[PDB]
Amino acid sequence: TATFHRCAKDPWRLPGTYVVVLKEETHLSQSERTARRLQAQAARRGYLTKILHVFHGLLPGFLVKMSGDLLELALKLPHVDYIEEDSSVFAQ
Amino acid sequence: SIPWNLERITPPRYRGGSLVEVYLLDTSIQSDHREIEGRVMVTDFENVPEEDASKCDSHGTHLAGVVSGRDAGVAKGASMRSLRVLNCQGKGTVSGTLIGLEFIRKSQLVQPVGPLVVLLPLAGGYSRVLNAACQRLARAGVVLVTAAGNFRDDACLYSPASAPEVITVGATNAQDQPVTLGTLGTNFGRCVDLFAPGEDIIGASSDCSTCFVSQSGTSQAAAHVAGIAAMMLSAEPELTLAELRQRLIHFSAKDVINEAWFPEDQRVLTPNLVAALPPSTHGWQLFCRTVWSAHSGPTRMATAIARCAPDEELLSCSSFSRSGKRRGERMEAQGGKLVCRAHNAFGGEGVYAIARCCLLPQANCSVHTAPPAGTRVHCHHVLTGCSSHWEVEDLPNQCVGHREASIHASCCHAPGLECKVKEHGIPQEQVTVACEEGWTLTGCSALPSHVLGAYAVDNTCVVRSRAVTAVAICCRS
Amino acid sequence: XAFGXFSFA
Ligand SMILES: [Ca+2]
Repeated sequence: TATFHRCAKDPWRLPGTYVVVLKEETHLSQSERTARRLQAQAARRGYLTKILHVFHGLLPGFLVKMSGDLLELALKLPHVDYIEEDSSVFAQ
Repeated sequence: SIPWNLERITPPRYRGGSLVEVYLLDTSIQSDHREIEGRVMVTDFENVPEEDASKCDSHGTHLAGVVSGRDAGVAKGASMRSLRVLNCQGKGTVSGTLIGLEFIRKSQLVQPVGPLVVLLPLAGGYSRVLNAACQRLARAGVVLVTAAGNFRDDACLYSPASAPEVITVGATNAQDQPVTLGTLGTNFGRCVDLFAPGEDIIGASSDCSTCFVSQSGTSQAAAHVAGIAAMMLSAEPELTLAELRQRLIHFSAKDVINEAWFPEDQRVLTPNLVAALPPSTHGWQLFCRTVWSAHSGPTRMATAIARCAPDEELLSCSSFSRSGKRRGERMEAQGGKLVCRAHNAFGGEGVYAIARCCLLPQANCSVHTAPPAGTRVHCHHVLTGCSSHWEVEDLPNQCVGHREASIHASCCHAPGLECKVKEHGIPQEQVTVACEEGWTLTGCSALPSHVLGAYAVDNTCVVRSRAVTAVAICCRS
Repeated sequence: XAFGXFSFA
């Protein structure tokens, strides 16, 4: 039931970095585990990943640098609510 | 000598922010500028993308000065903290902005202070995650003020502008008109909460420690509101976000924007309010606001929902479609709280549900419904609102509907509350009826020849048609 | 402006 989203304004997209948002009650220990599980499943497929940040305090989840090839895999991880591709913001 | 903008936000009768802290998410800032030195703490939090020094801290310094600058600021006292989420070219990321928002919440948990106002002078396209983080940060009790965006476009298409539970600010110029500059200019539409001065706004320049520059933008506009909010929270620290939003609206200049500048369909959706500081004149008052839903879309069973904040009561509910292809609206309960729901007709492009949400403590409000009979129902308590829906394809504390329609009355137990009903009819594109000065419009509906819809605009009830009669319900202590 | 930055570009 987990879904993917990326910016409709195409120039503002930033592929290769993704925000993985986990379900609301997920605990920090679980977020960390889910990121490692991801890196491991990716490595078995020959893909490098980098976990840039683990989110807690507002949303649980993590920020990851990886090929988009891995999105089908990531959406199937336990606890995942949705995944959003990073994108640009600009001073107004 | 007073800058046009600081005069504009000054109310017609008048006489800060130090208990309050304002966070700024922006470029780096020149913290030693004499406008702001000693008032701003640079956190040295930084999360910015790589490029692809005077100029680097230009944007941020100006806004820090607008908020708190000693000569040209709105909230001349206030304490500030800055996070760097925009690079030297003024570019950031959604991920970086989240990390910043997250940093603010963590700081707060570790060393709690008073009320927080967060200025987000930045925009990207619609972001599910960014809107969510903002919402969550708002529910934790933090006030967020953001720029509508500078694209002369519907602000709902951008984040954080579109983010639920946030004060979103568009920009007006010295003539109180929406800023438009070629293909760029203020955003507009229903996600904009209000406008504020945002053209030719003088403030601190990072060129030199005592220099000044005029800059323009919805960031500048939002900065005025953060300042106004810092002052409002200093005087009344216990304000909830909803109470604060109702105050910004109530104390705004009304019907001062010429709505011709905006696209035809966005005029009705766009609030005609220019922010201002509260007067010296202020005892309890009835505050209400008009809340437009997202458009329902064209599905045959489509519904649009307009909701109030948790601490507000829905006192009335109307709807509008541009075509007039409409099955009306109803007030229905949901998580023990009433919402405004509107129904699309078969073949309609969609409809808006339009709530009237009010701050009314001690209210016990309920709904009284009657099925098709004309159709009538009363509070057997004061009537604050009539709604009506039908299931067919075509056609004294009392509501009256069409003989084929269901009719719904919003009835409240509110002692100390007086209401009256004012009617007006004519032969007609628009009919109009206003509450008397000092009264608050609680409900607006059309007497049942083919109506497009009805909506409250401030304390004026507007009925739109293709012998039509506008009906306003007005209350006060 | 690209995109709406620094005073309407
Ligand atoms: Ca909003």
